Amino acid sequence: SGKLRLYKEKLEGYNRFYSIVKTIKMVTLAKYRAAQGRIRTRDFSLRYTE
Amino acid sequence: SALTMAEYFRDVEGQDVLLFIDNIFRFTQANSEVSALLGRIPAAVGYQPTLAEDLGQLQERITSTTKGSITSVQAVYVPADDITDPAPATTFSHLDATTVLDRAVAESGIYPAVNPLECASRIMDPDVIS
Amino acid sequence: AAKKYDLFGYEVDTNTAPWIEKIKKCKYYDEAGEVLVNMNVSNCPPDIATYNATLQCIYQSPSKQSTPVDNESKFCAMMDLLEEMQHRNRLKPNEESWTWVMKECVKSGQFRLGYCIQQVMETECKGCPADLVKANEANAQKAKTEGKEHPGHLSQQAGLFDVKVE
Amino acid sequence: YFMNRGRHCLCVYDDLSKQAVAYRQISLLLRRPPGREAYPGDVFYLHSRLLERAAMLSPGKGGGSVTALPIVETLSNDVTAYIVTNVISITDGQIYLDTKLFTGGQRPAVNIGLSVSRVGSSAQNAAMKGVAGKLKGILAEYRKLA
Repeated sequence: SGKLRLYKEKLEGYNRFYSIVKTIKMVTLAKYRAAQGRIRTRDFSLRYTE
Repeated sequence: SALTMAEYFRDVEGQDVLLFIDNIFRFTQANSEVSALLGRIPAAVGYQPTLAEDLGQLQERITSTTKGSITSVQAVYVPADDITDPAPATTFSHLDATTVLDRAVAESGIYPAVNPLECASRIMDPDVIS
Repeated sequence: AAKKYDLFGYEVDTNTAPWIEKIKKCKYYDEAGEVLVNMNVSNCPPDIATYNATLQCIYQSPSKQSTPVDNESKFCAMMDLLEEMQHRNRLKPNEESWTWVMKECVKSGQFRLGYCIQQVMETECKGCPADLVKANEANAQKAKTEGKEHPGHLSQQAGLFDVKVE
Repeated sequence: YFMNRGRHCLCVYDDLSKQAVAYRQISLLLRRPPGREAYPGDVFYLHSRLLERAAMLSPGKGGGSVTALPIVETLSNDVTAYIVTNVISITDGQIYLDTKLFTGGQRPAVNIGLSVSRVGSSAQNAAMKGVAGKLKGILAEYRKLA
């Protein structure tokens, strides 16, 4: 019925929102993994800057 | 009665007559108003069980024949903007073209408020149109 | 000689000689197909000999029916029968069936199908008959000389915008 | 008639929804006990006895067959309706058409995720079977990546 379809489309919109957020999660996780190497390469440039 | 007039103009004369109706839903509503009194149990949403046949007879009478032609345009009311209602659901199958209107589109200032995605037409084939 | 039990263990009638005789006596191979249907109804499953007799009836028959039928092909009918026999009955075709198919291809003049059947016979059976191979080669050479090696519109040259896609 | 005579038939129905409506109308006019959506309790039995008549007869019975392709319409993708649920449960698989894909241009608009064939790959030809064995996985991977 009308209310049933209202709730159904609300659920579908929430599912779409979840999928989009999952995609951006994957993107940001890829970027984080790419940039994580800075840890092993940092903390040895600003020695005399101190 | 109006359909009988059009049928006469179609057969006894041989014209291409236009037939505008506003609104068909009132026919089904009126029949439902009296179904129970006649002694017929309500079927669904409160509509009378004989809705399908009652509407189909009239829709079939509304058609183009060999003698003449009838171009019919019928307004259809969708209660609470709920297209799943049995009367519109039955009406969908007795038409060549359907134009669906959206309250959201109307609110957005677009007039006519037409949803092409839900709209349809039979002659949308390359053989008929360019 | 030995009983054969059906899917559910019920026996079947292995006496198919009367049906083979009926097939040989038929005129149009559609009648032979009807006979096979009757055998299936009567629980007398066709055997390799029955299928070969059906193929012979197809080869020797005038046409599919008394009245012409558009796009009829004895080769297609026999290939369908072979598929039904091998896949839906678990029966390996014998050399007789392939020889009948090659004879039909030669009679029709389909040299390409003759080549394919020759390759199939060489692969599975013990080679293809020399007479049939020579007849197929002669038909191919005749077509080449007459100019019917390939269709015409295919040879016709068409550009990107010239192809008249209907 | 053909099935019992060792031949193969294809019965198409368009559509069971209106048949159900007609049966409901008849029952309500005849004062029979209704049920969900006012469809009496015999609707499921009606559809079951209509569809079970489609079968693949055994070799000893003639070898004939009947294939059933009933058609059903869902309102705004309301697949939970009584008739749709009954028919889906009865049938040996479904082919789902999607309005989104139909408008997008995929014609036919089959939605593979919502479409299934309980029979499986046993009904495919050998070459088609082998091709599909890889095609199905390829499509699954493409969907997962998309």
